[PDB]
Amino acid sequence: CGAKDSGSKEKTSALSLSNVAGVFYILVGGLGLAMLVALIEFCYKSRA
Amino acid sequence: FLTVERMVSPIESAEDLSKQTEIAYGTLDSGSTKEFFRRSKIAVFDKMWT
Ligand SMILES: N[C@@H](CCC(=O)O)C(=O)O
Repeated sequence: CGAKDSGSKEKTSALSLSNVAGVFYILVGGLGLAMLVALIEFCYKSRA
Repeated sequence: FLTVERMVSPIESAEDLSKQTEIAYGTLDSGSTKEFFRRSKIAVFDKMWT
């Protein structure tokens, strides 16, 4: 068996990344969506 | 954090002494505890005696 939680304890400590990891996913999704919107707008406005 | 102030000891499990080296530990000389560590074959206790 290998659960074996020991050593430094986050419970006595900060928020881990796993507690706010959703915000980073939303942020990178928004960045990708913004680049995609800019690319489709440029594709529309170009070739003429 | 500035409301609740839990302490937590660094050697809670009583086995961490066998892995850590920053905390020294010993027993009374010429006593039952020293002989217990000297003779016990339990792996963790063997580590402590070593
Ligand atoms: N002093 C006794 C018992 C250990 C103790 O002090 O608790 C002995 O030498 O074995």
